[PDB]
This record gives sequence, structure tokens and C-alpha cells, in this order.
Amino acid sequence: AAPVTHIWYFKGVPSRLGYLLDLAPKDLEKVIYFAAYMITFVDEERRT
Amino acid sequence: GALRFGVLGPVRAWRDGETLATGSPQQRALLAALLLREGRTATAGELIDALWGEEPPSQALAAVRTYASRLRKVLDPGVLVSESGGYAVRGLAEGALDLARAQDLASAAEKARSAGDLCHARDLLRRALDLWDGEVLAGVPGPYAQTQRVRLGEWRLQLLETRLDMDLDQGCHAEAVSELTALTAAHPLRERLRELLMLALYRSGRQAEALAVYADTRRLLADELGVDPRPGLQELQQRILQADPALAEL
Amino acid sequence: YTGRGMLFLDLIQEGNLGLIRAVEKFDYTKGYKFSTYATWWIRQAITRAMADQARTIRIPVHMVEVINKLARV
DNA sequence: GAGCGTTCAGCGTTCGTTTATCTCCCCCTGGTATAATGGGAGCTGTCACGGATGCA
Repeated sequence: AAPVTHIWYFKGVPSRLGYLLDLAPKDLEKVIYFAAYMITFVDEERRT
Repeated sequence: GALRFGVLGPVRAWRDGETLATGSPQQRALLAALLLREGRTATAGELIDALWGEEPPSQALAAVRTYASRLRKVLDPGVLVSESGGYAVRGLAEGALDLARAQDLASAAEKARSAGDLCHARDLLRRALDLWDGEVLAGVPGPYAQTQRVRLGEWRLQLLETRLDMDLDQGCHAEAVSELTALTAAHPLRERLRELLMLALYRSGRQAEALAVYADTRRLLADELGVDPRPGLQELQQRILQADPALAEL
Repeated sequence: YTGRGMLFLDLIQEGNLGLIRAVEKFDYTKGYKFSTYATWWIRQAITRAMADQARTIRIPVHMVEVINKLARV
């Protein structure tokens, strides 16, 4: 019903997770396990 | 009210001497298939396979249920139990089945032989053979009944061969030749019956007729199978040819 | 009801379903607190789920109530 | 022809069949009305090596 994330590709050595999104592993632990929010998108043009 | 069952001829049942209407051929097939397990439950799969084999009708299971219900109307309540989705016959007294009655007499006869009571052993075998009211499972359709006809028909012949040996051992040669001529006509390929006949003929002094028995048999087995008689028949032939006195002493 | 083949956090979530049931069937016309009404529904949801989800080979709910009854006696 | 001799015949005559009806327990679901309102709990000590990851 709700998507999940592969344990292999994140939560491992940084040659495989890779920082493909510029986020620390502590940052990732907070967002995907429902402890902190992320701003997935901003209407930066609207705001101006 | 004592139920008795007959399977050594047409499938029959009696209650207090009155003959019960065992029904259609398929019901006799079902009853025989249930009687021969001696109280062990037969699953619905085994009963379908017993009646029709590899080609059952698409609604065969409902037919089996119909036959089972009708047996409950003629048999006493509680003998035909419904268990594990199948049926079993329970609560019969010991020896209520003639097959069991025939089997019990045969086991006692072996003990009587081991105890040396050949006269009682002959009588026990005589009482046993009288239970055959013709062809076992006569007129009963289905593949399962077919296997029992051959298996139990052979067993009758095996008991028959043993009785003649005991009769011949007591010197009753002259009576045995008459019955054996009918038996060899019905069972021409059974070499053991011809072995007993030739020995009986010699002890009845009919050596020339005994040798005549060898000549047709040797030709007949050559004609149908191309085979010589077994060594046991050959040695017995030779002992007549050697005029061995040790065959005539009981 | 922890330590019976169901994880402790899993028990909370199933009981949580019982709570949302209870509020739809509760009203002020009865002169009683919500706490007394709720606990019946919480216990119902937890014990039914325990019957329906603990064992690898599923056992029907009425067989389950039979075996724990005979076990206690 | 006498008297009975074999063998189709189609016809009944219900018994043969499989196929159609119809009555019953496991199994699943819903519901209890005093008040009850944030876990137990099991750990711990090998050893070296390296590279990520934190922080003075």
C-alpha cells in the first residue's frame, strides 16, 4: 500500500548509498523512519 | 438378528436365516469392497476406484453416497459407520464372514497337520471347501472385484491341492482319481493337479493311464506355451519308470 | 498479552483498531465514562487478532477459545 | 406333418445406471457499558584492520 526503501541501497557503506541525494545517513534515518520532515518541493517562482 | 455375510459366492447377507436384499450389482461391489477390509475404513477415493477404476463418471461420488444410504436401509443401524468421509462395516461378531470362517478353519488345519491329526485336518478342509457357493464375487462388476476373484480363486485351489495330498497320504487313492478328472478338465494348465493325479493313478495301479496323462500334457504345454513340464513332474514320471517301491508306502 | 507469538508493537496497532470502533458506538446518553466502554472493545480486538494471527498454521477462532479454556482448567 | 430344434425379434418389465433434488455443523463475524490512560529487560567483556564520520 505504501512504498518502502531497500535496506541494501541505503543503510550501508557510502560507496553503495553514494550520497546520490546530498543527505547524511543520520538525515536519512530521520526522514524514512518518520521522525523528521523533508521539503520534497518548493514553488520558488510563486514565492517571488 | 445376527448378520452373516457371504462373499465366497454371490454377495449375500442373511438376518436370522432370512435373506436380505443386497440390491444392485454396484451395491454388491460396494459391500464387497467394504467387507474385505475387515473393519478398516475405506476412504471415498478408494471406493470410487474400487467400483470404476480409471474411468469414473463425473458425479460418481454422489452415486457412491446413494449406494451407501441404501445399504443402511437393509443392514442394521450402526453396522455401516460413516468415518473420515468414507465408510466402514463394524460390529460384526467373529466368524460372521464366511471368508473369515474359511480362513479360521484353514489356520486350524495347519495346526492339526503339525499335531499329526490328519483325519480332523481333512474334515476341517472338507468343511472349509463347502463354503464355496460357486464363483467368488459372481456377477459383481468393477476392477477391484476382479483382483479378488483371481486371488481368492487361486487360494481355493491351493487349499484344494493340500487336501488331496492328505487324502492320498492316508491311502484314499481310488476316491481321489474321480474328483481330479473334473478338476483337470477345468484347470488344464495346472501341472500340480496332474502330478497328484499321476501319483494317485500309480497307487491305483493305472500306470499305463498315468503315463497317458503325461503324453497329452507334454503335448498340450508344447502346443500352447512351448515349454516342458517342471522337473518335479519329470522326476515323478521317472520314478514310475524306475518302478520305485517308496512311492507306494504311505 | 505480550510474549505470545505476537510482537508487542503489533498488539498496540491491532488494539488501536478496537479504539476507533468504540468511539463510533459511544454516547453521553449512558451515564458512564468512556474508559469503561472502551476497554471491552480494546480487549476484543486484541484477543481476536491474537487468535487470527499468532500461529503459523491458522486455527479458527472457535477452536482457539476451546484450547485456551481447556488449558486453564 | 409330428414333435421338437436353433435362433433371431422386438417387446416388455421392471431393475439397471448416473443424474437430479433436498436437510445440516464448522467457520466467520459482532458485541459486551463502574473505572481502568506511556513496556519491561537484557545486556557487558575476541582481535585486528580500515574507512567512514564526527568534532575540537
